[PDB]
Amino acid sequence: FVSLDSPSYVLYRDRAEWADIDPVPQNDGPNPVVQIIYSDKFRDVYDYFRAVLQRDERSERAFKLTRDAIELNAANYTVWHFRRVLLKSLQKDLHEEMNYITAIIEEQPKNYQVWHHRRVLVEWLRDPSQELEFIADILNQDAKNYHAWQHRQWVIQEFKLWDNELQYVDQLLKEDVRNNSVWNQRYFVISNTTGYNDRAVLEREVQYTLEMIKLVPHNESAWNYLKGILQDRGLSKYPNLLNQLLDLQPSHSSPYLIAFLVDIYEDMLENQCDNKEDILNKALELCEILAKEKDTIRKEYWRYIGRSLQSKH
Amino acid sequence: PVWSEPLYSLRPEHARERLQDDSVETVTSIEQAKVEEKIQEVFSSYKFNHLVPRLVLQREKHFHYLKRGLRQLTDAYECLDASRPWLCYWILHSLELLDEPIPQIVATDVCQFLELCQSPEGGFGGGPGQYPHLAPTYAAVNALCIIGTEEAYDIINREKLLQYLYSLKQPDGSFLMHVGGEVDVRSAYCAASVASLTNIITPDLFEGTAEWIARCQNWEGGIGGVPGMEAHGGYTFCGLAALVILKRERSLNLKSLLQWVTSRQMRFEGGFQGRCNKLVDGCYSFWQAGLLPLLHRALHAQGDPALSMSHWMFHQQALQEYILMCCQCPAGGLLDKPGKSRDFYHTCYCLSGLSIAQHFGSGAMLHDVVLGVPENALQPTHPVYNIGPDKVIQATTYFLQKPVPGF
Ligand SMILES: N#CC1CC=C2CC1Oc1ccc3cccc(c3c1)N1CC[C@H](NCCc3cncn3C2)C1=O
Ligand SMILES: CC(C)=CCC/C(C)=C/CC/C(C)=C/COP(=O)(O)OP(=O)(O)O
Ligand SMILES: OC[C@H]1O[C@@](CO)(O[C@H]2O[C@H](CO)[C@@H](O)[C@H](O)[C@H]2O)[C@@H](O)[C@@H]1O
Ligand SMILES: [Zn+2]
Repeated sequence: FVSLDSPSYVLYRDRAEWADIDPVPQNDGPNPVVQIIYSDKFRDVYDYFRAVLQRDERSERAFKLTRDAIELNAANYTVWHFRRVLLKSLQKDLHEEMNYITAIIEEQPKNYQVWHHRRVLVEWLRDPSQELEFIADILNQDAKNYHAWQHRQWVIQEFKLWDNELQYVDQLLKEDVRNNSVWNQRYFVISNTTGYNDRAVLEREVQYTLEMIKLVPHNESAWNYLKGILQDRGLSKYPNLLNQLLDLQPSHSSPYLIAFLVDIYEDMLENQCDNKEDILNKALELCEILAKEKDTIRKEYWRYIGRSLQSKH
Repeated sequence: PVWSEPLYSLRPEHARERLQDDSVETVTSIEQAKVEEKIQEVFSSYKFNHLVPRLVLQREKHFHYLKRGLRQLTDAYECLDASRPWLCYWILHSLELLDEPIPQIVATDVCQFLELCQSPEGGFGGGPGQYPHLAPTYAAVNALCIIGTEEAYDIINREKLLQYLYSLKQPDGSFLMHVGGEVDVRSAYCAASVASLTNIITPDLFEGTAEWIARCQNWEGGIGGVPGMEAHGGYTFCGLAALVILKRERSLNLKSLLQWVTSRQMRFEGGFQGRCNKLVDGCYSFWQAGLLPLLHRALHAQGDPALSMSHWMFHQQALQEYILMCCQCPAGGLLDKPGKSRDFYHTCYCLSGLSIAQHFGSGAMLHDVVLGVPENALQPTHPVYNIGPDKVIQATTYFLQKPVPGF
């Protein structure tokens, strides 16, 4: 009906349709702490929300009241729960509620409660037809919104909507190849579809990642993904990778490349490699270089790695 | 000279740590470059050629800001009306870290207020009359423990608290944040924290939880909110701390976790980012850096012979430089980064992080590194609960003398 900012908005204590119920003030005690000096409109709405809640009144007026309470504080999970209880009691039209939550999330996309409310609605309706497009719009405004991506993984997995996600991933990587949330989605999609055991898939991924690295050598996300898709089997298991990284050494170096080399040497030594002494010396030399010059912020970590390597080999 | 102290961030080679965007600009590099430009300006304001005055933590300013907030707040805090126990915790823990005594009158008032926030079904809500929720429950319990009086301890209805935890436990090992609420790693940590502190852990309460948390660790090495999601310092702290309480740290790949968190410290700013390719933020001084003492303890328990006996595995000095030079509000309180508004949340975690960066402890080994004037030294904080270690011992000792509700 009328919003909190509408020129004709009227406080609940002044509404005739609410005169029959007494408001319930908040009890903060005689000597309150962390007491918020609420605006008159904020307190007004909540004094009545408290009355309806305490009264467990499942009514249309209570339902509308929750919308105002939510506008005043969308993080109030108690209000959301009650609104949910009313949605069921009053048998409200869920598609109508979906349009509501859609607008709310657009205004406050980083709020936990709004995303959970939407998930509940989709679960109740068993209808994900609007999800991928809605999330895409939110992400178009903030490509890294954590809740947006989480909701996206849930919908895709729960309703098996994998078909076009890899294309969506490729598009966003083109827009910003440094978007770590997108690289994460990439792993999410592949591990849940083809998996990485398919050597043709793994090769495609390694080639794709290597090309991104050469395009943006200092983009950490690509380096992390490269190690991420190879670590479980063991970095020393890919002899050609070591050589290809070694060639880029001079004309492409960076703490990321040097660090990856140490990771390879670590795994090699862990697998009874040939020329153990030589590999150990190389690894120790790189740890020193990283500690003293190329990655000093991580000096303690690299010294630790140096000592670990020595205690093991 | 005792009146001049060279800083890591002010070394000439430090300029080399500036972002290298490879001449390929994207929203990510542009935002990172903006932050770096501002931080460099800040860093330079603390250097006068070879004269580099000792950094100073503005204790008194922070104290007055905290003292004031503990009683009242402007409507600017209406957005936190469902998180008042958090305000109590953030403020009390900040004062505790600053070694600022808590008046008996204030302590009892806090106790009374948190009592009003406690739900008859168990747990605490965001305010009087609100439904219980694991987040404010975690905050309230910590606050009561910081106060540490029998009065505070006894406010907690342990019987109902345990029943409440049970009412949120899922069969896959995870927990709901509240009835009809969302689930993510934060719930597991909140539950393990309050349950271990109040001695209400039963053999089946956390059955399956450790495995569910391990499933949250991803390809990056860090931990996401739920299985499949991006690694984030916040969820990683929650996951590892919870596993430490459960004594199941080994369920994770500690190697990939260690390498991931150490990579989250920014080479230029000195502080920590929350996830790869995002921005530095003072609050991660705790969420991220706090993972190192936890990892240290975990590896130590395994007999790791390479562990340091004097330092955490991150740049302690650099983190202190970022916090002291870039996260203090002139008017009192701390923050995310220069240009942001102060708030009690950032005040709490920036200080918590500063304390961790200042104090190393493992076995009988103790090594402090207090940058700046000696008065900058803060009281130590427990890496798992983030309240004084003394408070943890006193609380656990007290509750261990009580039986687990209904065994
Ligand atoms: N749970 C959770 C979290 C989700 C996202 C975080 C931090 C974070 O850690 C938190 C711990 C405790 C909290 C207690 C009450 C309200 C919180 C909150 C956040 N929220 C919800 C989100 C809102 N904005 C936070 C913005 C913020 C500031 N610094 C890091 N941030 C990212 C905010 O202040
Ligand atoms: C016990 C408890 C409640 C712990 C909370 C821990 C914590 C800090 C969680 C953060 C989760 C999250 C969704 C971050 C993204 O916010 P963002 O995009 O605003 O931040 P970012 O850019 O730094 O990632
Ligand atoms: O950090 C990698 C490490 O995490 C584990 C869980 O402890 O698995 C995660 O990462 C794998 C990719 O490396 C994913 O397939 C898996 O789903 C995710 O949980 C360990 O198995 C792994 O060594
Ligand atoms: Zn922050």
